[PDB]
Amino acid sequence: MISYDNYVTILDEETLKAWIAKLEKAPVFAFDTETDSLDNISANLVGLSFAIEPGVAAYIPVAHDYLDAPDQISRERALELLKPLLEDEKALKVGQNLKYDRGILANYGIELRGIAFDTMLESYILNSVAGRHDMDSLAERWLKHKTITFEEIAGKGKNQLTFNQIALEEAGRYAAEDADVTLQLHLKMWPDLQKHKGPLNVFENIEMPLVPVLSRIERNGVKIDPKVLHNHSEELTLRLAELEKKAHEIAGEEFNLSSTKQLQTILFEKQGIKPLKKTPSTSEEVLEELALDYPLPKVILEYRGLAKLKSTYTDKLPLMINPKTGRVHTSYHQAVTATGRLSSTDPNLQNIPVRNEEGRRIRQAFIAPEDYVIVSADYSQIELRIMAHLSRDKGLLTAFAEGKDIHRATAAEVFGLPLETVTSEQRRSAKAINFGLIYGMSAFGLARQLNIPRKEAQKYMDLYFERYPGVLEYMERTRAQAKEQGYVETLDGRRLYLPDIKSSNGARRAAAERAAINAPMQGTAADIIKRAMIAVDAWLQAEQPRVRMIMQVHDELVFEVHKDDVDAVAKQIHQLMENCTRLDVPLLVEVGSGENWDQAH
Ligand SMILES: [Zn+2]
Ligand SMILES: [Zn+2]
Ligand SMILES: [Zn+2]
Ligand SMILES: [Zn+2]
Repeated sequence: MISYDNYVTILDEETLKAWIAKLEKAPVFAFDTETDSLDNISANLVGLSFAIEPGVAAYIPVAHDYLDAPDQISRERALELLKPLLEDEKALKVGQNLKYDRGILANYGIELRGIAFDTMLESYILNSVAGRHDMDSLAERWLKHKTITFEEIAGKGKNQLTFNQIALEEAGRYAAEDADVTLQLHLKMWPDLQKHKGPLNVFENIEMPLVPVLSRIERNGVKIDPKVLHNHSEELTLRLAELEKKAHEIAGEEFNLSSTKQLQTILFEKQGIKPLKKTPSTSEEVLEELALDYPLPKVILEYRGLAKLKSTYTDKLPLMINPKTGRVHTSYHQAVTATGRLSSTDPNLQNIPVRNEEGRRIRQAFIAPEDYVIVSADYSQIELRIMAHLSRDKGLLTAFAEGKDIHRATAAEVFGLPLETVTSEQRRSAKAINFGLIYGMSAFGLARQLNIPRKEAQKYMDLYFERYPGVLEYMERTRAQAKEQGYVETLDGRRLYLPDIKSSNGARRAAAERAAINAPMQGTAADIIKRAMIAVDAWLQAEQPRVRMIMQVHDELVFEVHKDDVDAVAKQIHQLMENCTRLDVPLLVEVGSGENWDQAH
């Protein structure tokens, strides 16, 4: 194991000062904080750990307060001695998920600068899909060393200990090992991150600079009106009771709204075709098929939809209000998606229905504080613009070039008719293709979304490829380079490794190919969105305007802008986002404002 002999436990200033001096001259050093909580805004710093060299690390406990805890350097004294080093941009730090530590120090008025390396992001850029990018998985994968787990020193369940309760030396082993391991992981990973300029560029100019901006976004939080969320809940309880009555009324007797059990014996037993509807789902939905004429399945649909949304947002959100800030602080995960896109949880802002009335009501509960307004800056169909560029198709490119609706423009070409006369059915068909292309969907899968027969979908696709040849070429060239080199890249060099590309397996290899076409567009959107965040944050930081970047969901950045600054600020956000990112993709940023996220959205 790791004993109390491996790492020093700093209990006196003199020794801390000695270490600080060595740290000032180290080329890089692993830094890490221990706290009494995962909640960043309310966590108290319990200790700090540093690693100057592999095997040379220390734990500085400052707030262990269990029964008879030995004297420790006070948190304040330790922080005033460490502050210059932490605030020195020239002092390069390495750490596992530094976003977290930057916030903790910020709880003490300390601005963690020199956030050079994050082993989590190191691991993520090298290969996003290689596995989990947490330190335990990292240590094992790269160093064949199994780190002391948090559960090993803290325990489990409700009776788990918070860091300040753990014995100094136990805390020390765990803490100092993390710092040590982090530095080693960096030393193994950093050299590798250089074998390829692409990943290197992404890591250096996209992922790393994003670290403190995510911290800032998460910590700013978002204002949610619990009252509105509650009224919506009550009302929803009423709509569910009514919708259930409407179901019982359409048929006879009572029943749960559970298919393949209660519905089959009702829906098809009163005429309809035997197969149910898998809640497999976004391809086969016999419930909404019947919905265009049959009334019952349509209400079972709307019932369940509201049922999920209520327990998930209406009921959960108010419970997420942080007592300290009175705001909701979402958790962004920077090293989770295969494509490089930021994901979000507690709450998962992306799963809030976009085109739906209830989802719209959810957003209304995201409000701007007094004298501020919510401002939504969105990249209009960036993934489709990226494809226009990646496919070098004069047609699409010109469509975006002259501000025409690419879905109507696409339909006007596929079906061959004036742009003014393209009907809604045509536009919806062209749209299904356009968005079907990004996800690399097969002609049969396109038919499943448009309700047209197979080969009619194919007829639409061949016509598309004929009118938009460069799209097929891009698609063929990407599936090609995916097999040849086992991965695809984004414009910035971000890589998605496709291990099942030459799978010899049917669907598994098919998925790898879909992923091959998709990732370059999704990944590029991801990079751009990240570059805009860094760009906008830099301006926020440098110019200190009356604005807070509060969210990032899908392809939009949401802020709180002071009501009297809305115009100047919107002109400025808009320029940063579409002129200070990639100058190659034809970008457009839709900026909107309102009293809440829905109005600005
Ligand atoms: Zn940490
Ligand atoms: Zn740690
Ligand atoms: Zn998109
Ligand atoms: Zn513009």
